Amino acid sequence: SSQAWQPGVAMPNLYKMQRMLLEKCDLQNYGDSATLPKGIMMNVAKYTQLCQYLNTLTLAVPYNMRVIHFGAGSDKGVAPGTAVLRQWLPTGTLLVDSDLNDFVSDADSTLIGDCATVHTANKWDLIISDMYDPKTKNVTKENDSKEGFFTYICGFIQQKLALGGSVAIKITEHSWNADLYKLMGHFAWWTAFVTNVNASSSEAFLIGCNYLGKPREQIDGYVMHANYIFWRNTNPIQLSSYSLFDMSKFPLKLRGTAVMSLKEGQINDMILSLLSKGRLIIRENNRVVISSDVLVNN
Amino acid sequence: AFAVDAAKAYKDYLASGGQPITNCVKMLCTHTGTGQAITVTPEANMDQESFGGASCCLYCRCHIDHPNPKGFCDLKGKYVQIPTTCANDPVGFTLKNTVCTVCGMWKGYGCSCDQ
Ligand SMILES: Nc1ncnc2c1ncn2[C@@H]1O[C@H](CSCc2cc(C(=O)O)cc(-c3ccc(O)cc3)c2)[C@@H](O)[C@H]1O
Ligand SMILES: [Zn+2]
Ligand SMILES: [Zn+2]
Repeated sequence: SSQAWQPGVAMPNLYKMQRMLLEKCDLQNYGDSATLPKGIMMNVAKYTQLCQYLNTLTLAVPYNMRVIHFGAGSDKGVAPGTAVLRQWLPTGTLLVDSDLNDFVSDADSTLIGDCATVHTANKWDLIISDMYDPKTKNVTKENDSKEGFFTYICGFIQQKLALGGSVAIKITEHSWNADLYKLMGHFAWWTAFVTNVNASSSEAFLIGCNYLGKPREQIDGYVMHANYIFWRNTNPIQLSSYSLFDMSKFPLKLRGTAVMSLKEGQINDMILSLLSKGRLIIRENNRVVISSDVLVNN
Repeated sequence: AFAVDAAKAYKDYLASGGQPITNCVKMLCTHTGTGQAITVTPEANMDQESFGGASCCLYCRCHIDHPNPKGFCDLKGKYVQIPTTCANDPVGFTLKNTVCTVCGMWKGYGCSCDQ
């Protein structure tokens, strides 16, 4: 583990190519903890390592970058992950966050309620989700693909992610969805990323890098989650907070990526290639308008 | 003429020996920053910790209205630097102290315009 000095560990490509069957996840280092810097909370450390890993990918970073963050409230009413995302993102990036429960936030704008009540007019450059329902982690029954908020997330990616944009969506052994894995094949590249501070847990972020709006690759989502569990089961990851102590190169690079508005007939292989290298965003550049549905009754 | 005075209510509860507001969001940073009080990214120096602003605002945290006509919050969406010796009560600190308008440091913990 030269891995201990990385922000985390990504699913190696050879594990993606397997055809494993789903097993129960049994982590060697389950119940260990990393020692966090004094007074630093798990969700700050976790989002910091996630952003540090995203720094190594070909993220498109336009002027007027637009980021939306789902599942951003804590049980203490604040938004630690949102605070890390604002630190990471270029000054002036529009950041909207949301959560079922009320919380106060550093985001430019916040919507409270089930994520299915959230509507936006515009498309987004980067979607981050931390949503998780702890009722799913019941070990006593079959681990099938889950719907709930994952159904919203897949719809939201297909309808509201700009071409070239990227996603990072939290999953676990039991909190996962087969269509979301299938959608990873609609990006130029994908992985499952485990932060070193939370390596004792089956959580990972499914990261889709540079959205292409069409299948580049055909992915069976039940097989790929089985492959992810197999990787985790046979590759213990040493807990580590090492990367948190060097923040000198943390901010996301201002790449000034080009934004163009194109009808879908104009997406040729040359556009696709620019999307694939993080050099192009395709969406409009109008005002960002969002809203929340309110049900009225007595 | 009635207005609820939450700033005074929190200072009074600190005075009687009450536990400060917790779970202010402390950031990872280099601790080689300018040291100014309220900034767009963490700017803590060797003697400071950096916190996400909204989590350090009394009015945000207590879900009450901000005391000015505009209604605006000048911490939300920013980062506030707290002296490490005061970081047990970031809300109390920001409420009780004042930012220098010329150099941007805290009056009394970094402002050097007065000698
Ligand atoms: N449909 C939705 N729409 C909008 N937001 C949603 C939706 N679904 C979930 N969220 C939000 O996601 C955010 C992250 S869950 C983090 C988490 C992790 C763990 C763990 O593994 O240790 C345990 C619990 C937990 C334990 C006991 C409880 O009683 C409640 C939670 C919670 C929360 O703030 C949720 O509100
Ligand atoms: Zn406030
Ligand atoms: Zn001064």
